[PDB]
Amino acid sequence: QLIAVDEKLDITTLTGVPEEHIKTRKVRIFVPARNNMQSGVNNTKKWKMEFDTRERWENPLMG
Amino acid sequence: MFMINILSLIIPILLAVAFLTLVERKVLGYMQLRKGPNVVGPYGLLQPIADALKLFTKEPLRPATSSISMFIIAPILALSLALTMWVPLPMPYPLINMNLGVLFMLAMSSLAVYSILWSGWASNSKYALIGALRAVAQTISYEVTLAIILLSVLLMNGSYTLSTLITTQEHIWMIFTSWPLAMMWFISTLAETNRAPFDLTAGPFAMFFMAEYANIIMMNAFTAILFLGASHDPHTPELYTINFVLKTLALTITFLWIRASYPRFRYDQLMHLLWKSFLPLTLALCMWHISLPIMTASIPPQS
Amino acid sequence: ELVQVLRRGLQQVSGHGGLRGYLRVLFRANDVRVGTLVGEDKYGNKYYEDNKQFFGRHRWVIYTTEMNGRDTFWDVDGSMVPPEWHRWLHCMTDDPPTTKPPTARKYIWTNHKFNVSGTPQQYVPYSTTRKKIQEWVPPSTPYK
Amino acid sequence: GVLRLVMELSGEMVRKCDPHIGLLHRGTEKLIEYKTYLQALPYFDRLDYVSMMCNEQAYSLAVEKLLNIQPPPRAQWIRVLFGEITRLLNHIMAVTTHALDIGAMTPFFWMFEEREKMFEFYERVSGARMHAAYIRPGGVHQDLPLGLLDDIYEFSKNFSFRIDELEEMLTNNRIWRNRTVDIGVVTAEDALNYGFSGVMLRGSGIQWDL
Amino acid sequence: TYKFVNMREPSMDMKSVTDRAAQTLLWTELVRGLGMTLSYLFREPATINYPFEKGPLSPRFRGEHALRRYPSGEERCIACKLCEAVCPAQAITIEAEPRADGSRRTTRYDIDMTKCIYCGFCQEACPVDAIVEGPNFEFSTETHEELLYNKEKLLNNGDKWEAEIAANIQADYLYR
Amino acid sequence: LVSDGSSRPYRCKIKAPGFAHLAGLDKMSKGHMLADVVAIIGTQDIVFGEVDR
Amino acid sequence: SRGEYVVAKLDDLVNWARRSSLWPMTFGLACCAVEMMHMAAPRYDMDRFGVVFRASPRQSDVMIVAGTLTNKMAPALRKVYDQMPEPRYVVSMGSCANGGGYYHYSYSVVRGCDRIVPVDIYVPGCPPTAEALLYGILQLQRKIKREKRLRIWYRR
Ligand SMILES: CCCCCCCCCCCCCCCCC[C@@H](O)O[C@H](CO[C@H](O)CCCCCCCCCCCCCCC)COP(=O)(O)OCC[N+](C)(C)C
Ligand SMILES: CCCCCCCC/C=C\CCCCCCCC(=O)O[C@H](COC(=O)CCCCCCC/C=C/CCCCCCCC)COP(=O)(O)OCCN
Ligand code: SF4
Ligand code: SF4
Ligand code: SF4
Repeated sequence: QLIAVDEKLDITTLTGVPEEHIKTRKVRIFVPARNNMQSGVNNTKKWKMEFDTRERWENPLMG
Repeated sequence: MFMINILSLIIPILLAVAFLTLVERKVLGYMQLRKGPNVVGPYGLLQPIADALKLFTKEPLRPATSSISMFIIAPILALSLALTMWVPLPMPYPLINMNLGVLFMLAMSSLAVYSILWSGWASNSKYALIGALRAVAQTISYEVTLAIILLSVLLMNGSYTLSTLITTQEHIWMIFTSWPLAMMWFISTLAETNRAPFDLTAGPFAMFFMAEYANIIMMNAFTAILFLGASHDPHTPELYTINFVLKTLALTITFLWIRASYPRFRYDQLMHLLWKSFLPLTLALCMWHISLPIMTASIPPQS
Repeated sequence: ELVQVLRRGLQQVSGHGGLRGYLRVLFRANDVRVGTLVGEDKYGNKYYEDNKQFFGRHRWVIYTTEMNGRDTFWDVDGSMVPPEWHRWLHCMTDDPPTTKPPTARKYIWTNHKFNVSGTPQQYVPYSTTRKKIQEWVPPSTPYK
Repeated sequence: GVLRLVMELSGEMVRKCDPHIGLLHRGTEKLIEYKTYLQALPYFDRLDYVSMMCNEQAYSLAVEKLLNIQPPPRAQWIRVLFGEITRLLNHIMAVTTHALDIGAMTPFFWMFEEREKMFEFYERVSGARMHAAYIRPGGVHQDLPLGLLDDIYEFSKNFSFRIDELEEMLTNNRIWRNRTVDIGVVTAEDALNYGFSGVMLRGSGIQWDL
Repeated sequence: TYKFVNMREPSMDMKSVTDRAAQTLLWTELVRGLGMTLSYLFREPATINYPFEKGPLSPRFRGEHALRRYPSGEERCIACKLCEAVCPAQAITIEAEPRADGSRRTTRYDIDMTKCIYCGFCQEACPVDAIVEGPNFEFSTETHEELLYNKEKLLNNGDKWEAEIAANIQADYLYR
Repeated sequence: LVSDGSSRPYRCKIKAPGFAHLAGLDKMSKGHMLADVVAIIGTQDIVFGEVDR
Repeated sequence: SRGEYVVAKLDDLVNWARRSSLWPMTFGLACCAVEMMHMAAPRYDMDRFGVVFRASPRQSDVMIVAGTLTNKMAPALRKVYDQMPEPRYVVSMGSCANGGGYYHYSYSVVRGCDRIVPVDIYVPGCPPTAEALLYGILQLQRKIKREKRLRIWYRR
C-alpha cells in the first residue's frame, strides 16, 4: 500500500513548461527590501520568488 | 396563337411567385409588430428584383465530387412540374381542357418527389440523404390522404373534369357540404409543401425556391376552385377571374398566417398525426360520401 | 371612418409641398408624415416633432442634401446630427437648442464632421512621445 | 450560445449524449486574481449575461460578509427591485428562446419589446443597457433618477396583459403540450443528488427557494 | 407560501368530456391562437424610422471617450494616473512630464477602444472631470488601427462634443 | 471567495447552476427522440458564459 | 465613351442589388448576441432593411462575429468562414471580438477575430447598442456601394 521509494521530487515533465523556460531561467528568492519612501515594514514579512529580466522592446505602432 | 397563351400563363406565375416573397416578409413583419422591406423600392416593391439579381450574381459552389447529371436534372424537373400544374385549372377556361384534369394533377404531385430524392442522393453527403429520405416519406404519406380526400370530394361532382366544379358550386360552396374534408385537405396541402408547422428541412437553389412557392400558389388556387366555387357568367369571365384571384390570395395569406402563428411538429408526431388521426377519419368520411348520394337520391349527372 | 383616413392621407400629400415634395420625402425617408417644424440646422438638417406619436417616433430629422464635402441625397447616417440636436433628438432633454442654446466656448468646433472612416481624412494612430535614448554622434574630424 | 454535442443514436432514439464545453471559457477566475474587488466586479456582469444585476448582488453580498458591513435599507430595496426586474428579463429570455427553438418565434418579438423597455430602465439608472455594473458591495452606485419610479410603475401595470397574450399562444396549444409534456422528467432524489437547483428542483415538487 | 401550477383534476361528467372532445375535433384553441395573432396584426408596429429617428437615451449614457478642458482652454487632465490605475481592462496608457511652463501635463494618453469595456470607472475616478465617457455611439470603424485613440484624437473628441458633454454633466452632476 | 488580507482576492470560485444542469443533461435525455434534446436544453435554461466562465 | 458608361451603370445596378439584400449568419458566441437579436426586435427591425434573420451559412452574405473568440473555437469559425460563398463580408461586433476586450490577457482567448478572418467593419462597444450595430450594418452597405468591380475589369 506504500511504495516507500527514495528519490528527490521532480515534476518538471508534468507542468507543461516549455523546455527553454526551465533550464535557461534563473529564479531569485529574497525578502523584498523596504520601500525607503515609507517607514512601514508590513511588506517585508514574506519571501518572494521571481524570475530574471528579459528583453522588452517598443511597439512600432502606438509605441 | 397558342404559344402566346402559353407565355401569358407561364410568365405571370413567375412574377407572382417573385412578389410572394415580399408579401410573405411584409405580412410576417406586420404580424410580429414590425414592418417588412420598405427601403428597397417605394414600399419594398424593388426587393424581389434585388434578391433575384443578387442570387443570379453570386458564385455557384459545385461540390467537385458529385454526379453532375442528377445535380442539374433535379431543378429542371421541379420547375417544369411546378409550371405544368397550372394548365388543367379553369380560370374560368383552362388553357388545355382535359377530361381527367384532377387525375393529371394528382400524377404530377406524385412525380414531384423525384426531385427531392435525386437532390438528396446527388449531394454526396450522408446527412443530406437522411433528410431527403425523411422528406420523401412525409410527402408520400400525406399524398395518400390527399388522393383519398380528393376522390371523396369529387364524388359529388360527377366526373374528373375541373370545369364541372364551377357548375356544381353554382348555388352553394362545397365548404358547406363537407367542411371536415376541407380542413383535412388544407392540412394535407400544408404538409405536402413542407410548410410550417411541417418545415423540418445560388442558381439551382433559386430555381428550387421558385418551384416550391409556385406549387404553394397552385395548391391554394386548386383549393379555392375545389371548395369555394365562384359564379361564372359566360358573357363576362372577368368577374369569375376576379373572384378566383381574390380567394387564391386569401388562402395564400392564410398559409403565411399559419406559418407565423404556430410552432413546429416533431417528426414522429406529424407521422402519428397522419397515420392515426387523418387516415381513419378520412376513410370514414369517404364511406359516408360514397353512401350519401345514393341515400339522398342526389347523384351528379355526368358519366 | 374610411373617408376620414383618406382625407388625412390627402392632407399628408398636401403638406409636403405637393406631389413632388411628397415623392421626395417618401423616397428619402420612407415616411410621409407631417409634423411641426422645430428647427433648421446650420448644415441644412430640418427637425420635426409630433407629440401625438408614441415615444420614439415623436421626434425626427430630415437630413440635408449636401454636408461638408459630399452629396448626402442618398447617403445619410446618424453621425450627421450636430451635438445640440443630438441631445434634443435622442430624448436626453425636452428643450431644443433653439430655446436654450448651449454655452459658447472658444475651443468648441464651429463645424461638425461626420464619420470619416474609409476616407483620406481618417484617423491614423501614432506615438506622441519623443525618443528616449540619444545616440552618440561620431566626430567629423579624422583621428590620424 | 455555442455547444458541441456528440451523441450515439440507435434510430431516432438517443442512446448516449455527451456535451463538450469550453468554447466560451476565458479563464475568468484567474483573471480576477490580478484585479482588485472593484476591478473584479464587472466580470460577474459577463458571467450570466441574461441576469446581470443578480450576479452583481451575489458578489456584493459575498464581499460585504467578509468585510463585516451592511448596505443601507434604500440600497437593499433598490437591489431587490432591480433583481426582480432582472428576473423578468431572464424569464422572458428563457421562455421566448425556448419557443423560438421549438418554432413559435412570434412571442420572441412580442416580449423582446418589453425587454427593450426594461433595457431603457437599466440605461436610465446606470447608463449601460445590459453590462450595468450598478450594484457594488457598499450599495447601489448612483441612486435613482427622479422620474424612474413612475415609469417603472407605468411599465409594470400592463405587463400582465403581455404575459397573458403569451399564455394564449402556448399554454392551451396542443402542439406545445405535445412538445413539452412528459419530456425530460427528473425525480426529486435524482435532482437533489445531481446538484440541481432553482426551477429544476421546484418542477419536481421540491419546496426550496433561497 | 407556494402554489400548484399543474395540480388540476379534469372533470369526468359527460358534458365536460364532450367539450374536451369538441376542442380536440374542431381545433378551438388553435382558432383562438389564430385570433390572437390576427388581433396583433391590426395594431401599430413599434418600429422606429432609423436613422431619421433615434432611440431614447439618458444623460448617464456611456459612449465614446473624450478629454475635456477648462473654460479658459487648458486641459483638465493633470496626469494623476487614477483612471489608468482603476481601469479594469488595462486600456489606458499614460506618460507625463513637466510642461514648458512647469504645469503637470501628459505627453501620452492612449485608450485602446478594442480593450475598453465601457464601464465608466475612468470618468468616476477622475478628480477633475477630465476624462468623460461621451454620448456618441455611432463611431464604427473599417479597420482595427483607427480604434486605438491617442491624446490628439481624444482631445478632438472633447472639442467636438463639449456642448453635449457639458449639458449632460450639468444635468447629472448632482447625483454624483 | 478566499481573501488573504490584501486588496486583491486570493481565490474566486464561481458556482453556476448551468454547470450541474448540463451535467445532468446526459441523464435527462435518456430514451428520448433526437428532437427532444433541443427541448431539454431549452428547459435547462443554459447560458454558456456561466457554464464555462 | 459608351464602353465605360455601360459598365458604370451595370456596376451600379449589381452593387445596389448586393447591398439591398444582405443575408447574415451570426456567430452568437457571447453576450453581444443579445444585442444582435435586440436589433432584430420590433423596435429596430433589421428585416425592413432587407437583412433577413438567421440565414443559413451556405447562402449567407455577411458574417457577424458577436462575442469572445476562444482558442478552442477559432478553427470552427475559420472552417465556417471558408464554406461561405463570395462576395463575403465580415463584421466584428464588440470589444471581445475586436481586440480581446476584457479578456485580452488570457491564455484561451484569441486577441481579436482579425487574427483568423479578414474583417470589413469594426463595431465598438461592450456591448454595442442595437442602434450602433444597425449603424455598422448601414456603413457596410455604403462600403459595398462604394466598390467598383466592373470598372477595374474594364481598365485591366
Ligand atoms: C426584363 C429584363 C430584365 C433583365 C435584368 C434586369 C433586372 C430588372 C431591371 C430593373 C432594375 C432595377 C433598378 C432600380 C434601382 C434604383 C433604387 C433607388 O431607389 O435607390 C437609390 C438610387 O441609388 C443608385 O443611385 C441607383 C443605381 C441603380 C442602377 C441604375 C439603373 C440601372 C438599370 C440598367 C439595366 C440594364 C441591364 C442590362 C444587363 C441585362 C438610392 O437608394 P439607396 O442608397 O439604395 O438606399 C438609401 C435608403 N435611404 C434613402 C432611406 C437613406
Ligand atoms: C350526421 C352526419 C354526420 C357527418 C359528419 C359530421 C361529423 C364530423 C365531426 C368531426 C369532423 C371534424 C374532424 C376533422 C379532422 C379532425 C382530426 C383531428 O382531430 O386531428 C387533431 C390534430 O389536428 C391538428 O392539430 C391539425 C392542426 C395543425 C396546425 C395547422 C393549423 C390548423 C388551424 C388553422 C385553421 C384551419 C382552417 C381550415 C379551413 C380550410 C378552408 C378551405 C388530433 O390531434 P390530437 O389532439 O393531438 O389527438 C391525437 C393524439 N391523441
Ligand atoms: S470605461 Fe472602464 S475599461 Fe473603459 S477606459 Fe474607462 S475605466 Fe477603462
Ligand atoms: S484623465 Fe483624470 S484620472 Fe486620468 S490621469 Fe488625467 S486627471 Fe487623472
Ligand atoms: S463584448 Fe462586452 S458585452 Fe459583449 S460579451 Fe464581451 S464583455 Fe459582454
